Amino acid sequence: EIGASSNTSDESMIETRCVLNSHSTAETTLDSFFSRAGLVGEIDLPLEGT
Amino acid sequence: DRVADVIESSIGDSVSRALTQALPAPTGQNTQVSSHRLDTGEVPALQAAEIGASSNTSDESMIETRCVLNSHSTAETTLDSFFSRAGLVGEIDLPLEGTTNPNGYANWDIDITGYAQMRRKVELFTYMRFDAEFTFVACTPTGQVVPQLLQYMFVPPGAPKPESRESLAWQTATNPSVFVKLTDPPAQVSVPFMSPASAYQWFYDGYPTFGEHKQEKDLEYGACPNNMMGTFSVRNVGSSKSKYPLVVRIYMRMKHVRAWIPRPMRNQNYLFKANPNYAGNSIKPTGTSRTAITTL
Amino acid sequence: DRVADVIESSIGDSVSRALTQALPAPTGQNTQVSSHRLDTGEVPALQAAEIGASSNTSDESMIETRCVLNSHSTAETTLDSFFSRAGLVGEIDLPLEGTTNPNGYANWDIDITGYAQMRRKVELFTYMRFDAEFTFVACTPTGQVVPQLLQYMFVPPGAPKPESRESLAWQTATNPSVFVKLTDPPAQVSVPFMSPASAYQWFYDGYPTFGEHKQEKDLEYGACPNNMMGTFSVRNVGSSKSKYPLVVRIYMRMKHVRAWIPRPMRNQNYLFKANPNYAGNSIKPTGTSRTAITTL
Amino acid sequence: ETILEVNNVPTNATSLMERLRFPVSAQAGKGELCAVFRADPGRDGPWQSTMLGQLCGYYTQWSGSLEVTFMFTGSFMATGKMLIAYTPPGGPLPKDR
Amino acid sequence: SIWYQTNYVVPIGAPNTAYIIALAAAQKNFTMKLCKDTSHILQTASIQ
Amino acid sequence: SDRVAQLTIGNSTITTQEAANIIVGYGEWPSYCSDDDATAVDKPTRPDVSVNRFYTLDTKLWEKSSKGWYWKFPDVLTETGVFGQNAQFHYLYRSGFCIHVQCNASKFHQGALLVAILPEYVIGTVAGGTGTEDSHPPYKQTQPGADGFELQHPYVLDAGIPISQLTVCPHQWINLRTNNCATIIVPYMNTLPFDSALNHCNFGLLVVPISPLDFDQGATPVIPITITLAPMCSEFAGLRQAVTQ
Amino acid sequence: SDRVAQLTIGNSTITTQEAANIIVGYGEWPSYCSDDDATAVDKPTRPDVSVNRFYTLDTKLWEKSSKGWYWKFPDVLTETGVFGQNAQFHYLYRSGFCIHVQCNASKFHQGALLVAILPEYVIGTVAGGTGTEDSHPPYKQTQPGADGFELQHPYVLDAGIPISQLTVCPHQWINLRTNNCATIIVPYMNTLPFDSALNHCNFGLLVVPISPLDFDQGATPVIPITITLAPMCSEFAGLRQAVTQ
Amino acid sequence: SDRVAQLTIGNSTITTQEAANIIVGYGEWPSYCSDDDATAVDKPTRPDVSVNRFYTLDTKLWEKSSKGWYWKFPDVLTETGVFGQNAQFHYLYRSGFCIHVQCNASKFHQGALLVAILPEYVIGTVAGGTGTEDSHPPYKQTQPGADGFELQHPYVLDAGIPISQLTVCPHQWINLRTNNCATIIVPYMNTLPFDSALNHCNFGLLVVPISPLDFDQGATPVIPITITLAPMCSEFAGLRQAVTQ
Ligand SMILES: Cc1cc(CCCCCCCOc2ccc(C3=NCCO3)cc2)on1
Ligand SMILES: Cc1cc(CCCCCCCOc2ccc(C3=NCCO3)cc2)on1
Repeated sequence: EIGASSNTSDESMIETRCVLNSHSTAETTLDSFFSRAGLVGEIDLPLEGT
Repeated sequence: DRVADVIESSIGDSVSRALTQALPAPTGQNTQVSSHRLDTGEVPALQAAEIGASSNTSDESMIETRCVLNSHSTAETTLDSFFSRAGLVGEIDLPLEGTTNPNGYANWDIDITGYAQMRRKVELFTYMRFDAEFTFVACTPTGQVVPQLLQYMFVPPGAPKPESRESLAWQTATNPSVFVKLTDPPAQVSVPFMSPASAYQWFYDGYPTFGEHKQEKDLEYGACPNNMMGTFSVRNVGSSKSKYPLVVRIYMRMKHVRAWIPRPMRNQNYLFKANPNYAGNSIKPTGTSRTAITTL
Repeated sequence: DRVADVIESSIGDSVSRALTQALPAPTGQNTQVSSHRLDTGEVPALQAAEIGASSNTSDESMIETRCVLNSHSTAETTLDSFFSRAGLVGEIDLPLEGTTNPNGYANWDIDITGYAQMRRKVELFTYMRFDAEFTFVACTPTGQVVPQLLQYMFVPPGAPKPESRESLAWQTATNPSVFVKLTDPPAQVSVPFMSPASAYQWFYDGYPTFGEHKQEKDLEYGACPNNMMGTFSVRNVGSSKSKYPLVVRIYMRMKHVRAWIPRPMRNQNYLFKANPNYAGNSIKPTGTSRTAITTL
Repeated sequence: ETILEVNNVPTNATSLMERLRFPVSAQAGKGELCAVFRADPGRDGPWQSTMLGQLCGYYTQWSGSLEVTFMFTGSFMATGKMLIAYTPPGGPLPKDR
Repeated sequence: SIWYQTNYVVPIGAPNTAYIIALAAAQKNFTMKLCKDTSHILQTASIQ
Repeated sequence: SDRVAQLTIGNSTITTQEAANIIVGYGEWPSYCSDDDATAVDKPTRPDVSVNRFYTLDTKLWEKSSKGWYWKFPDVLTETGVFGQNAQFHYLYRSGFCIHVQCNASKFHQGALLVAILPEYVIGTVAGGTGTEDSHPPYKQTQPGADGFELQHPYVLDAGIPISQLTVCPHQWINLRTNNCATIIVPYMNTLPFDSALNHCNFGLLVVPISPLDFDQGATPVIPITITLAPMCSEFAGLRQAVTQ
Repeated sequence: SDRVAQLTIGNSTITTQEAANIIVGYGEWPSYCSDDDATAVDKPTRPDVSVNRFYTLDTKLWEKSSKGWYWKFPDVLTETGVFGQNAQFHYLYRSGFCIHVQCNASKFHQGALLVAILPEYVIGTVAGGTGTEDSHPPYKQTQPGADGFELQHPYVLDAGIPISQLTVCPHQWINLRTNNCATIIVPYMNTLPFDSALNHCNFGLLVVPISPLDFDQGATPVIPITITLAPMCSEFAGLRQAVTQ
Repeated sequence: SDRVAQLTIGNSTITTQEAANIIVGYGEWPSYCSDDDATAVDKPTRPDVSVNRFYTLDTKLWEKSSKGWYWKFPDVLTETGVFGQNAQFHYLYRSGFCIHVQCNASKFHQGALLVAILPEYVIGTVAGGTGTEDSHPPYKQTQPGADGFELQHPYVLDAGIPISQLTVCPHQWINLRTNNCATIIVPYMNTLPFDSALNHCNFGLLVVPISPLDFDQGATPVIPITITLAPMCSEFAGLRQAVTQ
């Protein structure tokens, strides 16, 4: 109800081992996510047409 | 306070014992002067292959040797030297009239096990980690260069695979695509080591699903998802018939290579991709044959 | 070097957490002066039995109390005080004419669960460790003292149990035997805590064999071998008829007692040894009964 | 956290709001099964209703623990105990509690 | 899988059936890589 | 900060918002066997998380007439999980337990359960009524395993002992107006460092309605009682093939 | 001090008076998973002695015509012992192995077996002889478990690869005139820290007669080959119910 | 010290004994416009207490079938109070808001409302059903002012967006068994320092029943929802005559 996401940690829900997470979060930045060319416009210049 | 057997208990030792060390070997080992040796108790020549180790006998122990300063390099024998050589791994047809790929587009399942030369080299090892340089050589079946525009698009597994030349998927808003004319030099691009595993696996002795594993499903034996990198799609950019029959050859050059667990080199002709099947009735000897062991 | 979860891993902690401590209590706790208390937030009287703990409310919190220096001893409430009292645990008959034990000898299976008084006291606890003083009172059924010589012999399990008054076993070359006249004061001897377990077990919820556990064998439920100390054999020393009818009463006085896990005191009449069986149709209330809760 | 359409069954366009929550009611037996679903977030199914599932569609691979908070919306007077269970790979959908 | 540990109990005068709402997200050790295009959706008639 | 609680062992977490504290049997946390308390010389297994975790074994229905039930322990968890396996494969077993009995109702229901741990809970028989016949309780009654067993004469705990005094044992009550669960932590109790999980049951768990369940008609009539428990400091030795009994 | 040896794990001890040293696969002793090599966050089980011990799985009869056999590994030990259990109950498995293959005869018999470890031993088919049919080896052939499986075309190891080169794998020979057993210690080899003991077989054990068995008539004609092996540093995680396959 | 609360601005005080904390939109308290974030050179008005106070704008009736409602903001408070005036008289407006949505019932009722703030809440149309007609929502639907507007397709928030994901917005729930009011404090959010309170609505307030309201018959059936809100740090500039729209 409060409006906040559960802050419960894995360690509190099960006996956990130790893991050294070195996975990068670089590819999740806005620039990574958006700096990808994509089609946004198409223009026709036909010979015969309307 | 503790129970002792718990205090010694080496359970939880993350580091491996080793037993061997990598030493520098830029050149071949030199030969040192050897002299005659007439003695008992010392037998270099005698070995016991049963042990499972290669004979450590030196040239110096088998003959009186001179001295030679071997400065021959061993550089060309590194994995990078051996593997960083572009080779054909894929071929895609985009004919005008046919049953293969009309409509003007194709979807090549990214799998390098389709061509014998490259396949055998890599199947030398069990695991391989590396980046690669993919080069795409396009032209007509005659080998003629034509003023045509293409679009190559890497489609990671889970992404919408194009269903037609005008598929919406070609907007390639997040996928990486390449636009090239056949008149421009072959397109080349750099690819990283993508895969959830630490290395690509040429051989996966197991299944990937966890089911019943009946007859029909024996199709999945040896199928390791950590190797299915997705598909490579290509189309002539437009909304009308290509006008020219095309062909694209995909060459791959591995770089920044790491390889593990060497295996016996392929012995029999290859038959299918990701499947070591061999021709049971045409099992030929590893090599040539003579008429007698006492004659050349 | 290690995996951490192995370094903390408290697995192998031999010592118990405790949570309670034994304090000196030679006398009853004294009462200290109490005065009126009219306040909020503090409620001694209020408890929550659900928790499983006894009310810790003090007299001082329920009434204005004076001061009393309680010097009443608690010595007589120790296990040794309570248990170190000789009591009848065995009775053996050696009649002249009869079906019980003619021939002039008997074998009493050492089991103290045969008499109600002593049995109930010990069944107060689940486990008990102690030494004991066995005293043997012999005489005729009339209570008359007679010039007769007896031989008592402790026969540990596995030792040859005498088959007759003249059994070879009476050589008692390694067993401990006692020779006494009925005219001599009752024989008394000191016995240690023999048993492979750390304590005798009044209740053993389990079986001792590991088999099928069918109907016929339900006779073995609750039978714990760590309690079967062997048999006590007695004979009139000789090769001819006793000449006098005898009776031996075995009294046991526990000493150097340790007891664990108190249980509810026996509620229904006892029926058989080492077997809590009760009379299903004669299940009586723990105690007396009235006519109404509003009348004495 | 975003609403996980565990109850991704209804489709009447009138009952679409019904997917946002599953029921729990006074049972009679013991250990009755309430609901079930895949933990896979990038897979089709309930996760597709969540912002997480949606953002996954944009990436080929992922890694990490996931959390699913269940909020009970019954009356203050209603009590109850449920057992939520995550069954790791290889384990077929548990037949009973 | 969600099971009834005991049972949904209620007094007289209260709804015999109620609902649960699930809210889900990723934990702190969560990360993603190698981005592609969402499959889920693709439209139909070129946007007017 | 006392009516709410969370128990977490292995990969299991129990939750509760109407607890009544936690009892620790005879005031002692489960520990592993001392190096001088032991005799068996072979080095033991201590599976840890694969066995020390919560197993929700069974549900009973509390009714206005219920007499009460009991479960013998070491046994109850055999055949179930990795714990059960180590118990069949090994001769010797040793462990403590965290027992969490749960049962809830509405603020309009009423009743009270006595939840106790009775070590070496030897069962008796009615002796054929007259008490002349020396009958004995069957393997089905002495070691019911999960599913437990219902009492027939709770007043004497089917063993000739007053239940009125059962509270001298680590117990706790489930009074509906007050709480909805019992939590008792039991240490390993035996006269030996290890014993067979198969032929010996270190203790029994009693769940008995002392104040009958009651409620006006119309309120949900199905009030269940569920038993969840977790081994603690489980240790095994004496490895051989797997034996059932 | 090299032809005699004693291997002791758990409650098992192998003895030998005609050994030929010990091979340590790729020169590396089995270790546990690094805290930075792992991903699965749950704390694992390390049963230790109850699983890391010698299991003598099977005996084959060596005959003057025998082609050779193989056993896929992770698999082979399932269904057997406490190891098998932790493997069915847990999703993730990890472990090394000490493989001791034994076979003896008299100083008057002769023959030579090649004992090798081939990681990721993928099996192939004859492709219907003509090689036009895309057949695939059955669950019975790819994962035979104990009892192993006999080769049909050893020259190519039923996979189109020359056995003549199988020695680039941790191997050892059993030459009757010289020794009577092979001992190879294999470390965990995979591209992942843990994997499923069920659908993945990290490697296969090949026992092939390269120099045929022979002897003059009258000498005991029953020359068996027995496979004994022991897991090392077994670790499990991902607990659920028991799954067979 | 968290379920009770008191909000006081100007000459208004809201009280509550079953709150669920306070949300602060995007974690930022309403502030005044920086001297370097602004462009309009005229010195602004900051009426303070006469405008920054609680206005209890309207009451809706929650019914077992209710779809949900929304109110566009800047707008909602026009025409009402001194705030409304400064908004008509001035071109430029800027301000944050403290939104307190209230709705109570008995411990015997049940239901759950989602209360969220969706910035730039652009409304869409069903496009004539077939979706071929390019219809557009009327001034009556886009800017309903007080009285708000009822949703017709809440699942997509009448804008083709999943409500299931509406929680990535400053929200809060009103779960009857738990609380009876939502409190969200929103800072000024726009791409400009000031904008017109008339043609632009910085955000919309959504109040949607996700878990339907229900109760046994006989309990008061009229469960209202009231919206109370207060501007914070209201600033105005660009004075002219009073304009309505
Ligand atoms: C731009 C652009 C780039 C591309 C193609 C990128 C291809 C990246 C390929 C990486 C391939 O790694 C492999 C590993 C294993 C196998 C394999 N095939 C049979 C089993 O193993 C094949 C490829 O397309 N467009
Ligand atoms: C000399 C000499 C001494 C003796 C008799 C020695 C007897 C020592 C007896 C020790 C008994 O300890 C017991 C413990 C338990 C039980 C028991 N009976 C039912 C289950 O528990 C009986 C005796 O005989 N001769």
